Amino acid sequence: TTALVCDNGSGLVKAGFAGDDAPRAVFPSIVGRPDSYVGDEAQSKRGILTLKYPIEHGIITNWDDMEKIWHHTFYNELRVAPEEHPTLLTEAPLNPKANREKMTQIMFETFNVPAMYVAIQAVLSLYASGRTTGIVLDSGDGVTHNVPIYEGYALPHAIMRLDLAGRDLTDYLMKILTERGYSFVTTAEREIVRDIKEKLCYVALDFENEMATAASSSSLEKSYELPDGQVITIGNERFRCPETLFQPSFIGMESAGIHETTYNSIMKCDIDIRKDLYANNVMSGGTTMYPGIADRMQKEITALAPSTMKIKIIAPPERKYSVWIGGSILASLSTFQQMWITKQEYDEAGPSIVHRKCF
Ligand SMILES: CO[C@H]([C@H](C)/C=C/N(C)CO)[C@@H](C)C(=O)CC[C@H](C)[C@H](C[C@@H]1OC(=O)C[C@@H](O[C@H](N)O)C[C@H](C)C[C@H](O)[C@H](C)[C@@H](OC)c2coc(n2)-c2coc(n2)-c2coc(n2)/C=C/C[C@H](OC)[C@H]1C)OC
Ligand SMILES: Nc1ncnc2c1ncn2[C@@H]1O[C@H](COP(=O)(O)OP(=O)(O)OP(=O)(O)O)[C@@H](O)[C@H]1O
Ligand SMILES: [Ca+2]
Repeated sequence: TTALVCDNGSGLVKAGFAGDDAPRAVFPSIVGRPDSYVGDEAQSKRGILTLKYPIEHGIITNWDDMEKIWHHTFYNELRVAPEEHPTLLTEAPLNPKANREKMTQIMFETFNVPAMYVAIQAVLSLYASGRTTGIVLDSGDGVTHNVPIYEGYALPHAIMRLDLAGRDLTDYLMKILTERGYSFVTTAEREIVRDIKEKLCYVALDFENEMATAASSSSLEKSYELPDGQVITIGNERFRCPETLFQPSFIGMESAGIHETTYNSIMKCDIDIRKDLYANNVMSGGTTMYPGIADRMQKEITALAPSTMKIKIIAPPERKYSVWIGGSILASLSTFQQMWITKQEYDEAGPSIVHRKCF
């Protein structure tokens, strides 16, 4: 009867049981066809399968394939009967109301859960840091958000979204390396470049200075052993790739960078709470894992913020799993149990009960 927590991401599903300290199931958010394969099944049968991604920039957009992902989660990964477990699902900031209603309809009508809830991902990450007030930078495979939160609740009018995250950074590195004369095209090759990104990339504190260092010495060069044993060496690509988060123009996007969106979000909030936001900037998601990113954010926010405001960037080491962990905590609390949408409540009112019980 333990509650389930399923954190639905653009790139990865993280799922498990409330009270656990990490998700037991982490698998790609992919459905593959030459009947259909889900997750690891679809990844380790490379090439001959075309892939669909049911979650696009954080939002569920292919509902039938999303049902396959949920089926795979319950039955293949966790080995549970959904009808025996309250289930907490996560959603993106600013998820449409009709989307949350559809998630609810599916959980009750398709999976026959006894109870469910939908929580905002960035909010859960803040909780996982021990806070109810702060501003989260959540950046994953598909989307980046800035979400200011006060006394446990997101401030929707101040949320910012950037459709630039980990997959765009992998694609950019792939482009750079393809131009330098390497062959990286297939989905197996995408996996290699993702790995190079994750192992060798970092955020420069000062991008101009770092470009000058790389132009004058070999001290920033790092090597990477490909799957056949041949070696690739990169230098300034290491920091040019994630610099895109700060300078989206690198991939031809007109948007403000993540430091500017963070500041703009704080400036949309009541002046009386900004001190608390500046002192509680929490990073969440895999794309915040780059070495150097917290220090860079600290500098850039300091440049924009009023003088002497204490700026604090919190970068939890567990931040690849922060959203999930926040859900695990929330769903375990005694005070939360009154908050579940029960099947009875859903029968009484319908799927639109979700607006009165969730955000
Ligand atoms: C009830 O919800 C309301 C409101 C109605 C809902 C609003 N929305 C959803 C809005 O969108 C909301 C305002 C609110 O109260 C949310 C509260 C937050 C979930 C959260 C609650 C507190 O919860 C907390 O403050 C969370 C923090 O605990 C501590 N005690 O500070 C987490 C840590 C700092 C880090 C981890 O220990 C670390 C990451 C790691 O440690 C080994 C770890 C990984 O998994 C976990 N820990 C884990 C999984 O389950 C648990 N931990 C768990 C299960 O229950 C507990 N912990 C209980 C902890 C006691 C805490 O008090 C100190 C707990 C009350 O506070 C930030
Ligand atoms: N060490 C790392 N350095 C840089 N990027 C990383 C690292 N580890 C993981 N990533 C990237 O994090 C992304 C996955 O993060 P996460 O699980 O938070 O995203 P998601 O929830 O699937 O997506 P979204 O939140 O955008 O919908 C991938 O793009 C992955 O390459
Ligand atoms: Ca996510």
